[PDB]
Amino acid sequence: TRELQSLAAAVVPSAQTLKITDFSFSDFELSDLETALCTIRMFTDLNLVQNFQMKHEVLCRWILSVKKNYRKNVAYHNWRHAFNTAQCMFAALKAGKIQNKLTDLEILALLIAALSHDLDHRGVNNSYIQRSEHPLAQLYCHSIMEHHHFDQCLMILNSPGNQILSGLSIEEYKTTLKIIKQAILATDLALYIKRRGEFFELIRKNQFNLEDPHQKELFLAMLMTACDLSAITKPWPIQQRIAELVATEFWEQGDLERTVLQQQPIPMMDRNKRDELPKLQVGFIDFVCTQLYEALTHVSEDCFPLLDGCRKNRQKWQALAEQ
Amino acid sequence: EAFNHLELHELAQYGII
Ligand SMILES: CC(C)Cn1c(=O)n(C)c(=O)c2nc[nH]c21
Ligand SMILES: CC(C)Cn1c(=O)n(C)c(=O)c2nc[nH]c21
Ligand SMILES: CC(C)Cn1c(=O)n(C)c(=O)c2nc[nH]c21
Ligand SMILES: [Mg+2]
Ligand SMILES: [Zn+2]
Repeated sequence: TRELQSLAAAVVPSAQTLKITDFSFSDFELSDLETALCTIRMFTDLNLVQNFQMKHEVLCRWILSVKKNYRKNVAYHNWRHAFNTAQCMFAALKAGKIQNKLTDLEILALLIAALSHDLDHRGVNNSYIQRSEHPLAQLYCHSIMEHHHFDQCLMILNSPGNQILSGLSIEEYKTTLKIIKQAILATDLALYIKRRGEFFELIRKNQFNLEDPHQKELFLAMLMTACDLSAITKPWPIQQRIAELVATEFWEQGDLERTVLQQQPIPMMDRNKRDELPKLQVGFIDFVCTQLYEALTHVSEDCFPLLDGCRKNRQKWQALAEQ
Repeated sequence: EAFNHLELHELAQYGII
C-alpha cells in the first residue's frame, strides 16, 4: 500500500529518458518501481490515459496489481517478461510506426493484453498441465493457460480501484474486452502455428492489407506472438542471459516430468542435455521466429531491427552449436 | 490440439501442443 503511495506521486520520466522507444532495450538494471513508471509512460504516450479518462490513482493501483500477480519464484515467466513484452509492443507502435495504422480501442487492448498475457503463469507449458490432469485442464478446453491468463486479467480489471476502463462507453468496453481476449489467446504458440500459414501467404502474394477487418485481427494475433518472444531479438549479451532463464524454467519442468509424471522430458526440458541448447535454439528460431519477423517487416519496414537482432542471435547460437 | 500428422514431431520436440 505504501508502494502505491510512493508510485502515485513520483514523476514519470520521458520516453526518451527511459529508452523504452528502443528495440534494443533492457530491464536488467531497472528497479521494480522504475518498470511500473515506464508502463505509465507507455499508457501516457499512447494517449490512452487522456482519451479514456484514466485517473492516475487507478492506473497505478491496477499496474501494481498485475505486478504482484506474476509469480516471483517462476524463472522466466514472471513480471519482467510481461513488461519486456509490453515495451516491445510499445516500441513496435512508436518506432516501428503502427499506431498510425490502428484505432485507439485496438492500441489500448494490445497494451493491456501484452501486460497480462501470462498472469499467474506457474512455470509450465500447456502440454504439461494437460498430461498431468491439472484441474485447470478439466476447466478449460484448448489454450488452457492462455484462457487462465485472461480469466485473471479480467478479474483484476473488475477489482475496485482498478477499473482503468471505467471511462469507456459500454459498447467500447464490450469490444475492447473482446479484442483483449483474442490477443491473450493468440499468445498460445499452437494458435500461432495453426494460423500463421494463412498470414504468411497474404504477405507472400503482396495481397495482405490492413483495411480488411479479418486480415487485421489475424495480424493482431501475429503481433502478439511477435512481442511475446521478442526476447530472441535482443543484443547477444541480453539474449544470452534471458535464454538462461527460459533454460532453467524448462529444466525445472523436465524434473517434474520424470519425478511426478515418470515420463521422459523432451530434450529441450531435459536438464541433462544442457549442451544441446544452442542447436535447439537454432532450430526453434528457424521454425518459429525468422519466418515471423520477416513477415512483420514487410508490413512495417521500421520493424526490421527485430528481424536484424533475431538472425544476429541465430548466427551466434549456430556458432556455439558447433562448439 | 489437432494438427497434420506430418507436423506432429517438430511441434512436440518444441514445447508446443
Ligand atoms: C466478457 C465477460 C463479461 C465474461 N467474463 C469472463 O470471461 N471471465 C473469465 C470472467 O472471469 C468474468 N467475470 C465477469 N465476466 C466475465
Ligand atoms: C457493464 C459495466 C457495468 C461494467 N464495467 C466494468 O466493469 N468496467 C471495469 C469498466 O471499465 C466499464 N466500462 C463500462 N462498463 C464497465
Ligand atoms: C515462452 C517460451 C516457450 C518462448 N521462447 C522464448 O520466448 N524465447 C526467447 C526462447 O528463446 C525460447 N525457446 C523456446 N521457447 C522460447
Ligand atoms: Mg502464454
Ligand atoms: Zn508469454
